Amino acid sequence: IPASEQETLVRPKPLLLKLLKSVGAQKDTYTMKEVLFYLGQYIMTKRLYDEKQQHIVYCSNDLLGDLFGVPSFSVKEHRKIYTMIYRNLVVVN
Ligand SMILES: CC(C)(C)CN1C[C@@H](N)[C@H](c2cccc(Cl)c2)[C@]12C(=O)Nc1cc(Cl)ccc12
Repeated sequence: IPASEQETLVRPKPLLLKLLKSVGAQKDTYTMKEVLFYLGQYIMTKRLYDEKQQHIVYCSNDLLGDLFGVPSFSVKEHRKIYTMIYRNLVVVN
């Protein structure tokens, strides 16, 4: 994953915007850095992740599961996480 991906400007779709607004998000255009931070905050706030769980996020009965279309995912699979996030936004250029 190149460093530049973090600077990508994005407009989240309604479901993702709903999720972001729960952890402070105020805006309609974000950087991918912001989106990844607010998602991370959402995950740790809802205890969907822990280091004793083999690096897995459990989102089966949660908004995040509906957004991503999976009951769970590994935090090590970075490219797959970007793909899941991209289905819920539109890039700005
Ligand atoms: C899981 C937790 C430790 C709470 C947060 N992790 C730690 C980072 N290594 C990871 C991450 C950072 C940047 C890009 C990616 Cl692809 C993944 C990240 C994160 O910072 N945001 C975010 C969002 C989602 Cl949906 C999944 C995983 C993450």
